Amino acid sequence: GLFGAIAGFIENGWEGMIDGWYGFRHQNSEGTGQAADLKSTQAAIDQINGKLNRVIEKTNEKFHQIEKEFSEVEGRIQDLEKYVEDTKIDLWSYNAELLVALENQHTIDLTDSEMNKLFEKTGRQLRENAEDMGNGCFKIYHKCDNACIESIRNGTYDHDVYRDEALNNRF
Amino acid sequence: GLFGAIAGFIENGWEGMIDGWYGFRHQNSEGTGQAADLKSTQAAIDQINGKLNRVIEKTNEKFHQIEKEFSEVEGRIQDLEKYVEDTKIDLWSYNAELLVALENQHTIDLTDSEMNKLFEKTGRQLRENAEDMGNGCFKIYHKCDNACIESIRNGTYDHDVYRDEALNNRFQ
Amino acid sequence: GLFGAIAGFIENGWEGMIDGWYGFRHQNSEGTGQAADLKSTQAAIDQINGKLNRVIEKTNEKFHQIEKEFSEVEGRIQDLEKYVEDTKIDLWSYNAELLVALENQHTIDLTDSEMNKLFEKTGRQLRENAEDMGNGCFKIYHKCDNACIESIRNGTYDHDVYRDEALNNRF
Amino acid sequence: SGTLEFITEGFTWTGVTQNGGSNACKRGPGSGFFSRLNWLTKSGSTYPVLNVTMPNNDNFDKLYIWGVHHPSTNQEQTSLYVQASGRVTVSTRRSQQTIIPNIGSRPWVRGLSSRISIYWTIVKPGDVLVINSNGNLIAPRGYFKMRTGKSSIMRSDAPIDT
Amino acid sequence: PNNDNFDKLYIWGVHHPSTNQEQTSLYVQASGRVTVSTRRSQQTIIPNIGSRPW
Amino acid sequence: GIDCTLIDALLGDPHCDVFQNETWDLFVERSKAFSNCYPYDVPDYASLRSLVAS
Ligand SMILES: *[C@@H]1O[C@H](CO)[C@@H](O[C@@H]2O[C@H](CO)[C@@H](O)[C@H](O)[C@H]2NC(C)=O)[C@H](O)[C@H]1NC(C)=O
Ligand SMILES: *[C@@H]1O[C@H](CO)[C@@H](O[C@@H]2O[C@H](CO)[C@@H](O)[C@H](O)[C@H]2NC(C)=O)[C@H](O)[C@H]1NC(C)=O
Ligand SMILES: *[C@@H]1O[C@H](CO)[C@@H](O)[C@H](O)[C@H]1NC(C)=O
Ligand SMILES: *[C@@H]1O[C@H](CO)[C@@H](O)[C@H](O)[C@H]1NC(C)=O
Ligand SMILES: *[C@@H]1O[C@H](CO)[C@@H](O)[C@H](O)[C@H]1NC(C)=O
Ligand SMILES: *[C@@H]1O[C@H](CO)[C@@H](O)[C@H](O)[C@H]1NC(C)=O
Repeated sequence: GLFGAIAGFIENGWEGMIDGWYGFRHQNSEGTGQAADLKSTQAAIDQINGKLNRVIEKTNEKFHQIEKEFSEVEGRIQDLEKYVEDTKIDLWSYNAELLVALENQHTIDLTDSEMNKLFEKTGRQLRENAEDMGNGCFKIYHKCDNACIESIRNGTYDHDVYRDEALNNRF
Repeated sequence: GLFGAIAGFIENGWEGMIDGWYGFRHQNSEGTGQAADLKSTQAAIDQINGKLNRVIEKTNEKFHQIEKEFSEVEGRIQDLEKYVEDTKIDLWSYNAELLVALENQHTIDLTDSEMNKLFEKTGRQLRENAEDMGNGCFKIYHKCDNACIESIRNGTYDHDVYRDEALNNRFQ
Repeated sequence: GLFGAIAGFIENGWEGMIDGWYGFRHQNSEGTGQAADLKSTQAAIDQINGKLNRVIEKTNEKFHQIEKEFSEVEGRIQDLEKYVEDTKIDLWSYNAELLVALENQHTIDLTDSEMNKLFEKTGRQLRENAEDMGNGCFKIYHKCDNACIESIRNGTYDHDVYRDEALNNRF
Repeated sequence: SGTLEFITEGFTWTGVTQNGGSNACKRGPGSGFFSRLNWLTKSGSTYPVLNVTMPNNDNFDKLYIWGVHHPSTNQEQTSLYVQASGRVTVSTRRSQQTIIPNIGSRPWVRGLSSRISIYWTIVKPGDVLVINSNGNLIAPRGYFKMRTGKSSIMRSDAPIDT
Repeated sequence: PNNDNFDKLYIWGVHHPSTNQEQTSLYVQASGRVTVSTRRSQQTIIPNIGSRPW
Repeated sequence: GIDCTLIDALLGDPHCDVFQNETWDLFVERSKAFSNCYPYDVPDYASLRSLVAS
């Protein structure tokens, strides 16, 4: 994708993440664990259902049309009925191909984006207290127990609390 | 948006920024202020005017066509005339819907992008003299008067001048 | 572009980079040199060829159709033959125009992205040993000979080896 | 259809002269006519009511090409066909065409003010052709085999090449 | 007359006899004609004598 | 076209003879148009109207 997170700096997906699309894995002094991130997952889900609902919205209703199969050779008028219909089908067929190509590219790109956005947000909370290891993981340079990790996941991590400790460890 | 700036890390827009699309707000020892960012505002504007002119470019000119209303039932030939036209209209109607859907997605993402691009440029000028507070604001770790802020806004900020002062404030 | 790398923080292209699309230029104690980055180069090329091949794939095959030129005025039936054909051409013409506008925008944004992705990857390897000068260049704050640069280029750079040296020089 | 394959059938035309020709349509040095059509005229002093049938016992569609002569004068009409007014009727089990010739001058073309009008009739397997005329019939000699497929036609002055 | 406020569809036909004998037997005239018209339209049909397939 | 259809002008219905030898890019037929000459029809009326208009 355009953002280089999914199928990029994040080396692979997690088959074990079955309760969210995006999330966190951690290791700390109390062990390791995993949790889905609801907001980013939900952001991706809401957009994809939105596009999908846009695509499957409102089929056309048609009633009396033209004959499209013929049991006799008739020449000029039939050629035109068949040409009009054949042409119509190729145009719609083209639209169908194009619509899904654009949508799928965009579906792929928007998910890469959400991944990239979650990653960037985590970096910003952490300020100077962590470093991006380049593989979608942050090395946190201070003691950071489960409540601390959870403080990161729920958006209340207070970087100032750990800054002295972390900087001493980094530098 | 794809970049996560507008309606993202920038928590909301500024109804008060009325002479530009993107810009700066600051607080320093001489007080506070606001300035439009000229380059980015113009970057966003030119693309939107560009796309728009492409969109409103060149209607087709048509003259003698077919009848599209009929006062008598005629059958096979009328059915075909009406079907061709109905078909044409549904196809164009589809194209019109798709064109604006695509443009608007693209218009939204490109504007998000310019915000993100402007933000990134600001970070880069500042080097080690500031930190991203994560909400589209930078904390600057040195005394930075109006001429200094303006030096940032006009792209002539010299990070080396303040680095000793700033690093001392950040890490000590 | 959307990413602001090509025609953005990268001030210009390199007319002299003739064996790749993206690459590195360096100056160190042993002089200066240049190398294409194959993974990013190949990434742009594969997407463009995939895309190109999708576009030039499978023309439709048509045989007996309708007359499209006429030597006599005939009125109603000819008007319809001419209107159907005229309509078809304008529709295809719109499709053709639209196809290239979207494709070209997309070709441009994806190449800009590859530039940005290569840059971010370089930043991540360097960790705390370099600073982004803002013009697509990194100032590396340690002695870094040709083998060291190449260690960056081939993705085996070991930031820990140089970290002590670099931080002292930075700070 | 993509082919001109033609199959002669043994029509019997009792009491008329066959193989009419014209110096407007020479074949070699003498008068002649279209190869696939059979210009019927009076025999002796009479032209009987023609009434002939040809069943389609094949399993493909047959294309029959036939015609109607429009003489330029009444003298001509009666000279050829005896009847003052002719008639051609060609039909199948689900189709029919009856054509009455129209006497009068059209613009002089290759020596002739007269004209032939060409019509076609397709007969499907299990159907049958019936032809009934008391004058002015330009008869078929047989039918063209009808195919379906990718064949077409184009107007061009571009040279062919290898 | 159509004194209603909707369109009326009339279905009618023309017989094509197989012989001159049949034509006159049925219709007396040696050649018939059928004309059905409205105030701005007309259809005139001349029947066609001859044998068709049984 | 006022009181005239293009076809009435073409044939030269007298109250339409004002339109003689006239030209147009767009001919406008009004719903109030009427014929006032010998009652007539045109087989393939629509085509004649079309080809003259064009
Ligand atoms: C065109 O093709 C037809 C069909 O193959 C030919 O008709 C054949 O003629 C031969 C010789 O008289 C007969 O023995 C066959 O019975 C015919 N075939 C069929 C299927 O009818 C005909 O000869 C060809 N025309 C010319 C002039 O070559
Ligand atoms: C009706 O008038 C036309 C036109 O004059 C006649 O056509 C001419 O026929 C003569 C005699 O063969 C030719 O030499 C001329 O070339 C024809 N003139 C033109 C202008 O085409 C036609 O003969 C007349 N029909 C009858 C039966 O009298
Ligand atoms: C985040 O998690 C911590 C630990 O459970 C909790 O104390 C804190 O209130 C949470 N933050 C918010 C506001 O949800
Ligand atoms: C940037 O702003 C300062 C303060 O107004 C001004 O003195 C300076 O000329 C500007 N830099 C440039 C080169 O425009
Ligand atoms: C990368 O380049 C360096 C210097 O040429 C070389 O020593 C090293 O072996 C390379 N790394 C790998 C694993 O290919
Ligand atoms: C003409 O021929 C057809 C076909 O054989 C036959 O059915 C019909 O009876 C004939 N008509 C007359 C009146 O002889």
